[PDB]
Amino acid sequence: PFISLLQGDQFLADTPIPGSAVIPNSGNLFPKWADKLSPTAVETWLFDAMAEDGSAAFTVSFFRDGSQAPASFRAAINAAWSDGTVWSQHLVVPVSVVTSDGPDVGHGHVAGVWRTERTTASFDVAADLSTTTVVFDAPGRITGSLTHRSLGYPTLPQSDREAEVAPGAYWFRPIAMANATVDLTFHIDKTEKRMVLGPEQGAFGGMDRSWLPMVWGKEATDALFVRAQAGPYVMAVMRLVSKPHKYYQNTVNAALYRDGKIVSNALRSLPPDRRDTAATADAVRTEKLYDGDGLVAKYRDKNVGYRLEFRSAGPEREKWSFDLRHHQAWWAKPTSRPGPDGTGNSGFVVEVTGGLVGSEESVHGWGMTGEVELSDGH
Ligand SMILES: C/C=C(\C)[C@H]1C=C[C@H]2C[C@@H](C)C[C@@H](C)[C@@H]2[C@H]1/C(O)=C1\C(=O)N[C@@H](C[C@](C)(O)C(=O)O)C1=O
Repeated sequence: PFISLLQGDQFLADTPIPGSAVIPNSGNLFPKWADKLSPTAVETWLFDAMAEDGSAAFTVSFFRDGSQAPASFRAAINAAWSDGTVWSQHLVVPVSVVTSDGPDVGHGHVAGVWRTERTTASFDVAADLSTTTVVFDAPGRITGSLTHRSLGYPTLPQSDREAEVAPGAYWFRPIAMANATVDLTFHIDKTEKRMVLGPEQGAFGGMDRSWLPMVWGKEATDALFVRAQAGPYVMAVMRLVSKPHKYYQNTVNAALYRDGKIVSNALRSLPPDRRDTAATADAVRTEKLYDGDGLVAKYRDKNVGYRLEFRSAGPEREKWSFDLRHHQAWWAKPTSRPGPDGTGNSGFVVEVTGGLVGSEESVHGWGMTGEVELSDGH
């Protein structure tokens, strides 16, 4: 069994060391810093779920973050209920272990455990990526499980370029789209609250995988996470805008599906003020929305949502445009000291409208966005 076990107080490398390479056509779920963790690296395993009607949403990111040592191991959890309740906590643990069962380190049954030597948070992913299980055992905070049943959407990167969300930085989706179940109990500051999404309620989610050998905050001014479903469309986005020292490089790893077929493999992020028909490659344009309905974000950008315009370089030259409008404020935290330069990290449940450009299509759905703002820097 391949084992990456990070524990104690000597798990950090002395210098930034390289991580292992991208494995083509793989979830890449086994850690890229297997034995020692680079002090500037971050590895992320993300699992989420939301109700098909936006009545509930849940996301957890399992982190190994070298830069925030000693507290490098963390399951960051966010939960939202349609009645307005939100719940956000980190489970900071001293042990993070990931194992992959089988001879092939890129295609084995993976189990991750963020745990004390009481807090247990664990994930389990089938070797064929068909299913996941996430289990929380954190008495007095969160207990229960999340599961994914993959819908089998094409998703895996076939090359280093397809795994990138920016040069040398990786974010992609080992499971693009899954039927999600949730059966969780949260302790609200002693009161308990349930979140239950059964296997036939149309709740959906995915599994995202990321790793970076550099601290990403020093490289970006903007990060946008999206997962949304509207009618036949499923869309997932990780878009980065760099710092001004790289001239606001616009990068993305995104995908649009229609009835489970990938219709935009969007590894190109377009200038937000374009709305043209050029398409030499599949692409997505992310544009902050300020007009119309939607809760206004609180920090640097007072946006009511985001427009996502996907383009296909396929022969039909289709474009799809969706408006993702802030429906429920999920989380909101500063990413800098307050004031005129202040920035933030905001999560929303979004209402989704739109469809194929040039058609009568007008679909309706729900999703989540994570909208991160970072300082422009000296
Ligand atoms: C929901 C997903 C995101 C908000 C990601 C957004 C952009 C990513 C950039 C990428 C390169 C690294 C990765 C770690 C970031 C990810 C990130 O910033 C996360 C994430 O995965 N979970 C949250 C955790 C959160 C809200 O900050 C918290 O609960 O404290 C969070 O802020």
